[PDB]
Parts: sequence; C-alpha cells; structure tokens
Amino acid sequence: SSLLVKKLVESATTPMRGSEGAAGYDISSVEDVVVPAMGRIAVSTGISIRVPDGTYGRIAPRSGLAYKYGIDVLAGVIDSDYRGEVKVILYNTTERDYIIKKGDRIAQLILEQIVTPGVAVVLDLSD
Amino acid sequence: SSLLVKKLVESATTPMRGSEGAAGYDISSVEDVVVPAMGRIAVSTGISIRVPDGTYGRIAPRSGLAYKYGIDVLAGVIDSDYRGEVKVILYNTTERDYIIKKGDRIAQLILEQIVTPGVAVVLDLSD
Amino acid sequence: SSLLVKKLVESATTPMRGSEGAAGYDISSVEDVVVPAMGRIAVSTGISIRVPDGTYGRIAPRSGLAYKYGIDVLAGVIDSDYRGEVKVILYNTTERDYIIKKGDRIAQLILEQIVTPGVAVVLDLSD
Ligand SMILES: O=c1ccn([C@H]2C[C@H](O)[C@@H](COP(=O)(O)OP(=O)(O)O)O2)c(=O)[nH]1
Ligand SMILES: O=c1ccn([C@H]2C[C@H](O)[C@@H](COP(=O)(O)OP(=O)(O)O)O2)c(=O)[nH]1
Ligand SMILES: O=c1ccn([C@H]2C[C@H](O)[C@@H](COP(=O)(O)OP(=O)(O)O)O2)c(=O)[nH]1
Ligand SMILES: [Mg+2]
Repeated sequence: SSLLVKKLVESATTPMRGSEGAAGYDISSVEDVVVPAMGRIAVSTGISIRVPDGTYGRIAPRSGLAYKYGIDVLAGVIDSDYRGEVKVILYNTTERDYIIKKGDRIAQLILEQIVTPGVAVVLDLSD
Repeated sequence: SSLLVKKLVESATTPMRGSEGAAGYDISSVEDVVVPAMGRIAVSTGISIRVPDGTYGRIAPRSGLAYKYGIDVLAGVIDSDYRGEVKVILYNTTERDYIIKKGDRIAQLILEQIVTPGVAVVLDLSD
Repeated sequence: SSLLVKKLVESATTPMRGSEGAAGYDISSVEDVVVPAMGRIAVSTGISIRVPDGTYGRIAPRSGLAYKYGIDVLAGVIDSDYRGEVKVILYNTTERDYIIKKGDRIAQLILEQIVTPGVAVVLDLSD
C-alpha cells in the first residue's frame, strides 16, 4: 500500500512529492555526472524501491530539464518485484552537454495503476 | 470526476476523444509553428486543465506524427493541481523540419490513474 | 477483463509476463530488421490485441535495449477499440545500427488504467 524505499548510500534522498496534487515523487541524483551532447547515461539514485502491488513505478521526465535542456527519459519501467537500484537513463537530445550535481532532481516516480489479467487467444477481437 | 477545461484563446479547442474506446482526448495546436529538424519546441494549446483527482494527465504521442515524421513527445506529465497552460514539447528526430498549423492534433491527453500513498523507509524490500 | 490476443502469423508469440510482479507482457518481433543509426522503424509483432475496457495498452521501452543500444520507443498508445496489428516504432538514438531477429523481445505491453469522463468547460479550475 505505502511506497517502500531502501536507502543505499549516504546522500540518498527519500522520494517525496513536490505538492498535494503532484503526480509523482522526486527522484534525484546521488552522483555528479554529465549527460553528453547527443548522448545518454544511467544516473545513480542511491535507492531501491517497491511500488505498491497493482501498479508499477514509471520514471517520468521532469518538465524543466526537458524544455530547457532537451533531456529525454529512456526506459523508465520499474516492475513491482524488482529489488535493484533505480537507474535513470537520460538522453541528451542537444548538441550541448548537460551537467548533473548530487542532489539534483533528475526525474519523477509516478505510481501508475495497471492490470495483469491472464491472456486468452481468439480469432476475432471484435463483437 | 469530469475533466475540467479552461479556454485561454479564441481558437482553443475543447479536448475530445476520437472514439468510444479511445485512450485519450485530442490536444491540438493554437499556433502555426515549425518543429525544426533535430530540434524541439513547446506548442501552444490555448487551454488549461484539471485532471480528475486520483490521476494525472499524460501528454502522449500521436501515432501518425510519430511513424511518418519522427515526432517525439518530451516531458508530458501534467499534475492535477497545475493551473497553467498546457504546453506540448515536441522533439523532431528527423533531418527534415516539420510544420504545424493552428488546429492540428499535436498529441493526446490520457487520464492515467495513479496512487500517492505515503513513503516508508525500510532496510529490506523483500519478504 | 482478460487480455485478448489474435495471432496473425506463424511465428507470432502469445504475449506473456516475465515474472509475477512484472509490469508488462513481452512484445516480440516476427521479422528480421534493422533499426538504422539515428533512424526509426515500425516492427511487426504478428499480433492484434484488445486491452481490457477501462485501460489502454502502452508499448513501453525495454530497459536492456535502452541502456545498451539507446533504443527509444515512439508512439506507443494502443486504444482499446483498435483492431489492427500492433506495430512498435523504434528510434535508434545511436550512431550505430541495431539488429532485430525474429523472436527478440522488442518491448513490453503495459495495461494502464485510465478514465474517460466527460469534459466540462469552466472559466476557473481553482477552488
Ligand atoms: O510537457 C509538459 C509537461 C508539463 N507541463 C506542465 C505540467 C506541470 O504541472 C508543470 C510543471 O512545471 P514544473 O514541474 O513546476 O517546472 P519543473 O518541471 O522544472 O519542476 O508544467 C506542461 O505544460 N507540458
Ligand atoms: O506505436 C504504436 C502506436 C499506435 N498503434 C496503433 C494503436 C492505435 O489504435 C492506432 C492509431 O492509429 P491512428 O491514431 O488512427 O492514426 P493517427 O495516430 O495518425 O490518428 O495505431 C500501433 O500499432 N503502434
Ligand atoms: O530506466 C530504468 C528502467 C528499468 N530499471 C529497472 C526496473 C526493472 O525491474 C529492471 C529490469 O531490468 P531487466 O528488464 O531484467 O533487463 P531487461 O530490460 O534487458 O529485460 O531494471 C531501472 O532501474 N531504470
Ligand atoms: Mg520518450
């Protein structure tokens, strides 16, 4: 029901929500790195999570970094049984490099509800 | 419960759904612009929204523009408490430019259900 | 309620989930192709689906292909009334080409819950 969070390093930051009606929790870097121009990387968050059953955690793009620096968020699907560290793959769509300092909010964890019903095979999906 | 929509300009178009089983509402441009090759922009929708509590609005990619012109949708997370204008950041993955005329469907607003439970810290997520 | 699946070719593979807490079903290619460097394509899955009402199927990025080969997933929104073949548009963010063999897991189908309430127009979203 609640969102579980295991801290893996000193700096690690307990995911929180920027506001009441906020769609997601703030995922932040625990490392100083550089998302190279037209390049990509996996940033360290220093944390591992367990999204509530009946949902999966989506690593979603932060508006600011997107509009101003053209930072895209690759991958992003964290399954509810996954126990490893959350990595945030970042793609720099720009010709310019982009710098990340420990503590910067690099993304947001949205807890999206899904369904995992069984799969039946048919010959006709209509009607 | 319903999807609220405040119109900000003349041209603004009340978000609607292309069909009964449609996943989202049609977000359209209220400006004539050009998403430059290997470039990006924030298109004006002329509208502000309030997605139903218990969800957030996702600006999602339209299939056609994606397959034919390689148009990607950056950012995209609209929180339920946000009151400003909805901007649709578009990334042109192609070497060719791409033109948008007022009224063109530039994306789709999907209302996705999420959860915002409190966050507990543990030492072990398993078991 | 269940996830319907119509097989369109010999090779077609009945979508399954890699694990109990898995967020999505494994979508795989039924064709040998190459996502060109800084290029994109629509891969054939040999299948058509009908996601449960009250949800839409999201073609989501697979972590491995993202981190190691910089493969992004364009479009991705499959509506619940859609009856055609599921195509997986893939964008190669790298300078290197990328090869897909029949049977390779090219993505994952996440069944996300949404809402499609009516749309009301207001002058003020706040309060
Ligand atoms: O593609 C997008 C993504 C977000 N927003 C809106 C929704 C959200 O409520 C607000 C967020 O701005 P911000 O998050 O406060 O700035 P930042 O992302 O740098 O924290 O911008 C858009 O209009 N278009
Ligand atoms: O990556 C994708 C995205 C969408 N579709 C399917 C789902 C949807 O039901 C249909 C939509 O085609 P369209 O929306 O009618 O064309 P357009 O996007 O130009 O409106 O295509 C795919 O097969 N692959
Ligand atoms: O941006 C992402 C996407 C996924 N994961 C985690 C969540 C998931 O549980 C695990 C999946 O690794 P994998 O799927 O087993 O490898 P592959 O994608 O090649 O199947 O990686 C991340 O840390 N960051
Ligand atoms: Mg993307």
